[PDB]
Amino acid sequence: HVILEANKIRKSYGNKLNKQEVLKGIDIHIEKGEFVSIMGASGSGKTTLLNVLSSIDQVSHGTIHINGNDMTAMKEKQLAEFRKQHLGFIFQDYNLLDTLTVKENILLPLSITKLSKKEANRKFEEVAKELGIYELRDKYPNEISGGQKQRTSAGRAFIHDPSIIFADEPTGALDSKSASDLLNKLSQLNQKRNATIIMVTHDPVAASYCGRVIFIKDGQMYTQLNKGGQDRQTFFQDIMKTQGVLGG
Amino acid sequence: HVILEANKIRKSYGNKLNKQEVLKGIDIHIEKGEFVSIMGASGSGKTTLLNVLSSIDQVSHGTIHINGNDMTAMKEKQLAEFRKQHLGFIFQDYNLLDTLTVKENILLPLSITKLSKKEANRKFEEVAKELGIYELRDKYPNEISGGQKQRTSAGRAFIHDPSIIFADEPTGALDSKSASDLLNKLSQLNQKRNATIIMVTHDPVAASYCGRVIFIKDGQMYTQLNKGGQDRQTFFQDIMKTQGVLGG
Amino acid sequence: MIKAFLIERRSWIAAFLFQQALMLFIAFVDPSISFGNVLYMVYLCILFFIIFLWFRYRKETAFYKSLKTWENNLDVTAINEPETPFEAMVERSIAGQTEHLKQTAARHRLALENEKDELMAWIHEVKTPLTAMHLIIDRMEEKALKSQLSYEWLRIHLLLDQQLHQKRISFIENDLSVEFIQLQPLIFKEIKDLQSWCIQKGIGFDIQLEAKEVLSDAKWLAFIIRQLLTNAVKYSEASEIEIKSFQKGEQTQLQVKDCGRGIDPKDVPRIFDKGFTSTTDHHDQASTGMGLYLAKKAAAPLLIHIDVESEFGAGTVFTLTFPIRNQFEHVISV
Amino acid sequence: MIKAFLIERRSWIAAFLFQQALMLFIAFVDPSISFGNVLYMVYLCILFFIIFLWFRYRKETAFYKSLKTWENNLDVTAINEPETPFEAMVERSIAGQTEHLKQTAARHRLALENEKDELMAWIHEVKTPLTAMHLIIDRMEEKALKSQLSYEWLRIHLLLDQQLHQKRISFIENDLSVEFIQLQPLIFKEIKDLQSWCIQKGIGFDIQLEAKEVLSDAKWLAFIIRQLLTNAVKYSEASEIEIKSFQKGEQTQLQVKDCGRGIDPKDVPRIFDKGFTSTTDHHDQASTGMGLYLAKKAAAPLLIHIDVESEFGAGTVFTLTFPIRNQFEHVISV
Amino acid sequence: MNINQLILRNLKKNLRNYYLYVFALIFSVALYFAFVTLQYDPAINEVKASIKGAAAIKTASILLVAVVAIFILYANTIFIKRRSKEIGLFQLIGMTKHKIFRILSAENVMLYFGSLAIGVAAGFSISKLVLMILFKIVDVKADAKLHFSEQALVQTVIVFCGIYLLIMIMNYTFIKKQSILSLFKKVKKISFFQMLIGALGIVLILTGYYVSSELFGGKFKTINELFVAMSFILGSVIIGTFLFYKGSVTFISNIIRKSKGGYLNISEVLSLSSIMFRMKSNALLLTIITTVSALAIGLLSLAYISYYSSEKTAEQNVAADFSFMNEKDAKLFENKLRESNISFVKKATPVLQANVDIANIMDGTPKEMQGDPGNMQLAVVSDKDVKGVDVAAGEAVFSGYTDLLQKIMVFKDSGVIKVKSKHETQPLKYKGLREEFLVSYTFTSGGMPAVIVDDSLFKQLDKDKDPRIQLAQSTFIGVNVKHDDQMEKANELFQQVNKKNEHLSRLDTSAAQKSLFGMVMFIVGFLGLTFLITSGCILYFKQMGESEDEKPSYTILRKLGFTQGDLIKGIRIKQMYNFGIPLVVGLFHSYFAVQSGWFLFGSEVWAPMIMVMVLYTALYSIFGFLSVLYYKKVIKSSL
Ligand SMILES: CCCCCCCC/C=C\CCCCCCCC(=O)O[C@H](COC(=O)CCCCCCCCCCCCCCC)COP(=O)(O)OCCN
Ligand SMILES: Nc1ncnc2c1ncn2[C@@H]1O[C@H](COP(=O)(O)OP(=O)(O)OP(O)(O)=S)[C@@H](O)[C@H]1O
Ligand SMILES: Nc1ncnc2c1ncn2[C@@H]1O[C@H](COP(=O)(O)OP(=O)(O)OP(O)(O)=S)[C@@H](O)[C@H]1O
Repeated sequence: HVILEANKIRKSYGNKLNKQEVLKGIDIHIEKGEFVSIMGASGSGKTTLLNVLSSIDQVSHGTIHINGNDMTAMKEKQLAEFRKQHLGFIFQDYNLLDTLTVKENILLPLSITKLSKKEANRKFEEVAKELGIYELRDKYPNEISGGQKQRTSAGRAFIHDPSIIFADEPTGALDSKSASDLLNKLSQLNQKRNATIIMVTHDPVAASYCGRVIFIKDGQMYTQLNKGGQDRQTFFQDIMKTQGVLGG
Repeated sequence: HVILEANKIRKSYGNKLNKQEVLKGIDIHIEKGEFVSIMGASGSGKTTLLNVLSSIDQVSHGTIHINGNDMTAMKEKQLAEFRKQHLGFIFQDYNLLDTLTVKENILLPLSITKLSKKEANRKFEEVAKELGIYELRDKYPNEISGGQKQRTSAGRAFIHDPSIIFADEPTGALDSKSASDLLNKLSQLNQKRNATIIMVTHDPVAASYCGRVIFIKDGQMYTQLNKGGQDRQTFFQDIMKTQGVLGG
Repeated sequence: MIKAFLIERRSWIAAFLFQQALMLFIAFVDPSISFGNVLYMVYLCILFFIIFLWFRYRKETAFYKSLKTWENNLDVTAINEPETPFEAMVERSIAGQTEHLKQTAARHRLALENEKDELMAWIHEVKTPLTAMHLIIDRMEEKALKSQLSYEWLRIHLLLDQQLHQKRISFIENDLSVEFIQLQPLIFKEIKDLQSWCIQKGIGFDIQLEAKEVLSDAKWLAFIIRQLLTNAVKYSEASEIEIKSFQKGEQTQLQVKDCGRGIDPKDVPRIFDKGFTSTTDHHDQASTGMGLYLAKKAAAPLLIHIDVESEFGAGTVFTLTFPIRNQFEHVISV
Repeated sequence: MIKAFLIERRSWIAAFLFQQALMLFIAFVDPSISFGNVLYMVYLCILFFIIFLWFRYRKETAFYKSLKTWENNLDVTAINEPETPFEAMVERSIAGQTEHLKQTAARHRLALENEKDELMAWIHEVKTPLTAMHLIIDRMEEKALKSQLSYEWLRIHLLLDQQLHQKRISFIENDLSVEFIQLQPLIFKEIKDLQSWCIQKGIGFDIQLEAKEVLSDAKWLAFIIRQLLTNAVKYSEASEIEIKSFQKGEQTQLQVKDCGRGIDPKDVPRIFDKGFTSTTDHHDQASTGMGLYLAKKAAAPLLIHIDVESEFGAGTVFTLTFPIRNQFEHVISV
Repeated sequence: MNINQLILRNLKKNLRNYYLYVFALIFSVALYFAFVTLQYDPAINEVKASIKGAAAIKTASILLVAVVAIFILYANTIFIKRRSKEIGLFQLIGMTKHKIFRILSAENVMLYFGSLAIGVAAGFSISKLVLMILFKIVDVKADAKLHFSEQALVQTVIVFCGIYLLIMIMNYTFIKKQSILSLFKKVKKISFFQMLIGALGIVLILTGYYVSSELFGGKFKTINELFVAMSFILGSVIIGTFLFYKGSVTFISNIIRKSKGGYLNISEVLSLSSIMFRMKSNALLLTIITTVSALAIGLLSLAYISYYSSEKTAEQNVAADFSFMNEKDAKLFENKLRESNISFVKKATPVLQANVDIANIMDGTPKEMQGDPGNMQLAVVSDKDVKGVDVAAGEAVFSGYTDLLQKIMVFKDSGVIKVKSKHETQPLKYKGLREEFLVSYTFTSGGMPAVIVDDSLFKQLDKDKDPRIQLAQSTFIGVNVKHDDQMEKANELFQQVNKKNEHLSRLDTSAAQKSLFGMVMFIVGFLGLTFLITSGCILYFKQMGESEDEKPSYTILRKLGFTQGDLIKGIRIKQMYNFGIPLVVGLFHSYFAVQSGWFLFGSEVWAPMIMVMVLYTALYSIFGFLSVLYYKKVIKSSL
């Protein structure tokens, strides 16, 4: 059961004298309930790929099919309304509005639907107690630590149970303990409620929590690893071994 | 001949209620003419250390002695001239002026020091031919590519003859070939004029061009590796062996 | 830009100035109205009119300038966002024509794909009965008739295989595969495939290979060697072909020799040209000259160069200079 | 559309009103200028401005409406000639886009036509070697092997002829020829062509032609008859195939009958479907099954009706109705 | 390169972003030049008023300078706010602040002096329309002419060169406060103290309004407690306004927001979460704006009332059409009028100054004395002269209203007018009312209403001849006129008579009041319009800066997917709630300030207040619309 499907997508920046090509013929096949990671260096088109896969940017060529709907024909407003309802986003950086509390920040996407009052106050607590922020419900974002804001952002992204969740280096601003805690909670949330997460990283430690790793280099995918029955340590060692060949 | 000498520096962001420490008792000894790098996953406090060491931000505790002169006992003006004479900076994003051509954009720092035109012209020509962007002088920065922009930004920092170069991750916006070429040219410029280039990276293949590597974990250095007679292929493998341990 | 706006909105300017002209004229013939006190009104009106025109010009001459920029140069998305209805009922037509062009291009692509699929099906349908015919006629009891039929069948098979390679040159890039291959089995298989021609021409085979292991794709290298052998057989009559493989330093090479008529030095580099043929001999009119070109093109992605040393009256020598072992490792890193 | 015009030009009307207000105010304040004459001037200018607005709408709101009409239509001549530079830019942009689309379509059509020509050529030098092989092989003395080889060669030649006629059916319209055709020589030649199939399968033939003169195209009529007989022979085993031609009414009708297995009535109407292969036997899957479709399609321009009367377990009756001779006058006239 | 070339390129590239700045400078310069060129204009001396006319313009200019200085200082933020990464990069390269200051101040000078040059030309063009308006207001039929008045040019140049020093001072601090870290890149729970301040502000405002409304009802009829009440009202109103714009908006905002359990939508997020936290940071500006606007409107209304109340007070001040103090001068005037062929009906009406008792008629308060309760210099007239008001024995009719006396002194419904003579008494009763004063203000001082008694009663009164307070001229010598046919020539001959101008006239004094109060109203209206436009433009400038720190907030949520049409719908409500609170507060302040205008000097007008309350709303709506357009433009270019 494929959820996302791309066929030979391309993308370029600039014009005339500074027209550079970033993506060159990429094929992607993500399934339902999978937790996939694309790993590459800092010059590879990871953010560009995540932008064009979620309809934030526009491809020069190719075709993208999310959940059976062709997204190369919607103009702008259909794409925005599709993003508003069916997708979730987590970013490495500022996600929370400074003038709202935690509750009013992670109850924002539910305002489109008008899901009563108790039908929203129950779904808020059900996801808040799963991340340990239920005692931080009436605190402004300038009164909480670094990892608590990221957990709050993840709770906001998971509340309306979208089809695909796009994460761009979620643990790029946390120390070791906070990063490990957030990654473990993300994995548990994935396993409990079946959700497809596509994450782009440049850290093998954060990529060892996944189930399939795709190695990108200059807009071309050429390696795939599958976890299988191995635990986290063996998968981490295998990822380290694979990363050593593409760099030497 | 030690040129930089930190001693038990500390730093903590936040005020009163919410305060979090970043640097925790770091001792650093750096020699002159040494191409030093610092490796660590994002969030370990690297750019904070580079801000502290470059005398851009103030410390909570500790003293830094660069070339004998004390750093924690000077005023804003004294720091200003000391930084103007003895420091150079390279960052990830090129900081260029679009209204100026490449030549007059590099020559901006050298046009305020009351110097004859011929000497500045000779210095610019020497630097440009060393880097290889000589033919792109009269082309405005919106008619060239990213690698050429980054090479111009790097060459701006090598024209007023500084003593220490403080470089952030300079190849974080370039592809593989451009990154390799820029790193090779930096290592070549280090060998002619003894500039103590200090680079902060999180990239295993970027720090294999150096002479010593220092590992940071959460605000405290862990290990050190020396180059010796390895040929950048054994040194890279050694870097990967320690990176794996520090990671998982 | 200024002239276009001024000439387009000329009726409005004329209408605006007509009232002031009328006031100035009327002030003469009216004793109760003074000229000096109405010239002040005229001045105060003309100042505001000039300011209003300057304000309107910048706002109005933007969408059409964007369209003029979009005309032919580049930046197909140089159009701006319309605000007035007249600028919307133009973008409507522009978008309609663009979408029609895009769907026509999609239709052309689908037609090309359908043609490729149909011609692949035809290739399968015309490759089935060559094999059926060969299997049926692999029962014959006479000598000369069997030799003639086998020669004709081998010629047709070679032509169809060359055509198939000519068509598969498009996807040869994706079909490159590296595995350990022994030269002796493939050479013996090629000799078996070319038994009838060598039997008729009395052409022997010599296999003296110092190195029997090569680093290249099996199918494409087999095509190259088969084409070289067929060219040598055509160019050499009643002569034995020497096949030797030796290690030229770090590059493995395979050498083929013959005692044929050879190639004139004036056309030695031109044998590998597309569709090239030799005008020296009358019987060369039946050769399309496609095996050499296809083999050389297929050897390029494998980092293999074909060396030719042919002399008139001596023969034709072909060398396949296989690359160094260390060069087939960049497909995973770069 | 008048509402759009008013909402498009509100600024100039506002400017005119402000000019009138300024005139009135300055006339009111100054004591040397009467306040009675200025009111009359204002009223006259308002009325004349209304008339001028009417004329301006009439002269302005044409090009955009014509463009809106043109974009949703099957013709291109619904656009008016340019009258101002602002419309000239839009016209030039539309012309450029249409020219780009036309040139792109023309180049792709030309490239596809050249590819089809290369395909048809390749068909020719695939079919020629079969003829050469037959010419070489028509010297055997044995019976069974010769009969099997003849059967195979006839099958392959019929497939190649079907491919050639499928390619030619695009230009069959311009290649139609009207001439007298003698049924008996054509049927004799067709029977002699399939002599090997009848010998191998033990299938008899009957020659009884009440009508001997027909008017059609010889090549395509012979093609249709040939594949009708071929299908009858292939789909029958040792059955008597009868050919009957009778003159009924004013139209000449020719019928082909075989006593084979036949076609099940469920799939009898589907025999004319393109690429139709019967599912009751696996041996029939390899058959192309296109010759019947080609015959039916090529019979339409010649006003020939290829009817079917097939009963399962009895056989299939193929009726060829030659059109009236007086009907060919329209073809001759055009 | 050369630094001057860099400055020139910066100017030529950034000139497209500085149009509001240039427009504001041009507008200010033009207004100041146009207003000041009247002071030195020789034609202004034709305004014959009590005050000179070139002396009030000086103080008005002193106020105008302060009005425009803050406008320009608030406009300079448009120029200075954008350049932050520029200074960061210049400090990264190595330049000190002493060179960045000069680099960024070498083009502000060029823009400022270009605007100064242009605004003088545009201020000279409209220098005649202003003079014509002023002449029309005070009704002068002279001719206006164009004039340059180079002294005004010199004064304007000096004033704006003085303001540029403040501009440089404010540039320096902003340049100083930036660092090298600017190249890359508060809100809290409400305590209990604010919960108290918010209620205190509303309480103070309401108490001030209630106390002020009782003043117009008739209470506090004594000078002593009037000033205490006035001072208390002013203090309470101002303190309540400050506490309203500090914690009384966050109070109600938090109360409303807490009703929703923490489940808002995009409109509420964009409106309430900003109004709660950003309005309190501007509390000393909104207070000044509202208070000054209310004061200006009230003063203008008072001036207009006094301007249209001139003919009545001219008629009251001089009882007759013409007044005299000598019999010979009046006879000479009559002799001059003999050839004028205008029938003079001069009547030296004899009125006896008989003191009466009106202490009991007063219905005020015992602390209200106004001197002797019943020993005023009141006068009584007979029935033969005023035959219309026929009065029987023991009755009287007062002839006069005297609004100032009416608001202080209250007459009893059935009071008795007892003539407190030397020995006899003549109690009288009140039947009718009149407003005609029988003598001019020279003889009646504060204004004694004429008393009409029975003819025989007046015969008894003037045969008594009480030796007490009595007019020096018992028979007032005031010449009257026939129907209004040739009054202008009569006044011309009157002026020809007394070269010393020792007498009075009706139409002569009917012009001094107009010529003074019209100029006062002109000055007040000019300053009020200037301030009214300036305050709204300042609010617009402030709003133009909240969308640039919110640019990241508009960039995000759009990746989440919200569409620009959903992001501007909340801005349309934010601007309503932003521009409508000061409007309502100022409107109520103006309404309560203008009620004191006709509490004392008249009864009611209602005519100009409504007309002035429409321009206020129109300007506020225009600036709100402009702010909405700017935020739409900012939002559009986020993603
Ligand atoms: C940007 C700031 C520029 C403001 C400069 C505007 C010029 C000075 C401004 C305001 C003056 C306010 C006048 C006070 C209220 C006027 C009411 C009044 O006085 O009552 C009567 C009416 O007064 C007038 O006639 C004056 C009529 C216009 C007065 C207001 C003019 C508004 C000017 C603002 C817009 C025009 C721009 C002027 C400067 C370019 C006086 O009696 P009369 O009608 O003259 O005699 C009748 C016999 N035919
Ligand atoms: N100005 C700041 N205020 C508050 N926290 C900060 C600030 N700068 C950094 N931090 C925090 O300090 C921690 C370490 O961040 P950095 O100092 O940037 O280390 P770093 O990630 O190695 O540097 P870069 O930018 O990725 S090369 C993180 O938890 C940040 O959130
Ligand atoms: N707006 C842009 N204009 C021009 N070039 C761009 C732009 N955005 C990205 N690029 C180029 O695209 C390259 C790769 O894209 P990136 O988005 O930077 O990939 P990335 O760096 O791996 O993503 P992150 O942010 O590190 S997770 C960069 O090195 C730039 O040279």
